[PDB]
This record gives sequence, C-alpha cells and structure tokens, in this order.
Amino acid sequence: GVLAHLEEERDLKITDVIIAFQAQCRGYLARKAFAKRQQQLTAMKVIQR
Amino acid sequence: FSEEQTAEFKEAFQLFDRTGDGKILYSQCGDVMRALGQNPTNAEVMKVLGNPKSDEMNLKTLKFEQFLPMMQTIAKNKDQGCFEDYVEGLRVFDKEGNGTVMGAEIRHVLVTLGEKMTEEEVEQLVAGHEDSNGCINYEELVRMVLSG
Amino acid sequence: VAEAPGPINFTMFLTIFGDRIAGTDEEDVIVNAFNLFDEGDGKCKEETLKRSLTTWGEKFSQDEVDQALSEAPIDGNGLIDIKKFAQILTKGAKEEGA
Repeated sequence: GVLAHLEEERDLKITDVIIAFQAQCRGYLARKAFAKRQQQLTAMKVIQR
Repeated sequence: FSEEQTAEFKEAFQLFDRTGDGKILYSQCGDVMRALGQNPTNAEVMKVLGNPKSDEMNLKTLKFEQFLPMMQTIAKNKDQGCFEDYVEGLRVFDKEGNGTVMGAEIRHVLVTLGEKMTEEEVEQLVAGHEDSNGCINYEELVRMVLSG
Repeated sequence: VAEAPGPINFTMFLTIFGDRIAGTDEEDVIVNAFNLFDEGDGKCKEETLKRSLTTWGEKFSQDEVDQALSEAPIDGNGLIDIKKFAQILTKGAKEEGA
C-alpha cells in the first residue's frame, strides 16, 4: 500500500484545481462583459422616441 | 460601507435591471457582487442566496436591501488567493515542471474542474496567451486574471 | 408668433431660436439606438426589431409598427438600422419653424 496513498493525496489536493482561480476569471469577465447589456438599454429608449 | 461608495454600489445594481421593476434575480446577483468589486466563489454567493435550485434561482427576485447584507457579508472576506497559490494551481499539469502547458489542456481543465467554464468563458480568457508552439505559459495568465 | 411677446424682429427671432436648446435626440445617439443592440459588427435581425417595438418597455400599436414598417429598409431579414436613422432625421424637411 504505502507509497500509493501519498500519490492519492497529491492527486486529491490537485483534483479540484482551482475554484479560486475560476472565480477570479469569472469576476473579471462579468464586470467587462456587462458593458453590452449596459449599452443597449437607453438606446432602446431613443428608438421609442 | 460609506454612503459615498454605497451610492455607487446602488447604481450598478440598478443598471443590472431588466425592466425597471427593481428586481434583480438570484441569478444576476453573482454579477452584481462581481461588478461592485468582488470575485465570489459561486459557492460564496449560494451561501447567502439560501441554497436554491435552477427553478427558484431563476424565479426568486432580489432588491438592493436584500442584496447589500449579502455583498457586505462576503466583502470583508476570508482569504484572497495570491499569485503564488494560483500559478502552482495551474502548474499541476506541467508534465515535467517547465513553466508551460499546451493551450488545449488549459482550455479543457477550466471546462472540466472546479467552478467549470464554458468555451466562451475560456477562449476570451485564454486566447492570444499561447505562444508560437501552442503553449500557454501559465505564470502570466495568472497575473492577467489578477490585474484585471 | 406668440412664442414671443409680439415684435419678432431680427433679435427676438434669434432670442427664442438659440435659447431653445432642447427637443429630439442627436443622430449619433440615434445610431447608438440600434448600434448598441448588435453583438458584433453586423446588423439587426428583423424578428428582434418587430418583437421589441411591440413587446418591450414603451409599446407601440400594430398601426404604429406597420407605418414604421413600410418605411423600414428591410434587407436580408435585417433592418440595417444605420440607414433608417438617417431616413428620419438628417438635413430634414422645411417648412415648420420659424
């Protein structure tokens, strides 16, 4: 058994890899991409007038 | 928060609305938290949301005085992931140790592990940061998501 | 004439003319009207301009759309918005004021 558990652990501590990174990726993406749905709105109001 | 920035925080929430009806959903909540200054784990959000499924996640509404305790509860937030953790986090698949990984594995791992991404979420994030061999160096990709 | 108190001469004329700074939206804002809805450099799918004018926010009648629709330059199932904007408000018509 022995050596194989240490390998197990070392995969287990890396099998998620990595929510905290993806959350930063996400974080970044929303506050940029939103600019579109931000943009189109008052434009729709011009169209109405 | 100060009524100074809280005024601004309110505005960005109001600019998230769809109609005017004052009600940003349990969905969009995550983007409002982001856009104010956060990068929550989708879990951090789910925590203060009160654990809904897709149905009432889409159906339940929020208003700002339902949101501001949420944004406040996270913000003074536990542990914020440094450059050093993150590089080792991506370093995981460097078959030897090189500092470099192929942009195909990297496009994929983010579409299979942790808070899984779509191709859309990945391509915009990663593209143009592979080199002339199709390796993305991770070290700069990590810095890129930091100062962004 | 009664948009001024009486003797609309060379000065009273321009006295009301300049001071009135408000009315309709600017044409470049009016390009932004549908130019901010497009997801790339492209156009606007006609289904989306019909569905919106009737359903969304401030609503038209059928009548209101059909009038706007015979005037509306449809091509390739896409109401290429940039031209319709110039169609409504460029060096526009005379006469109506002063």
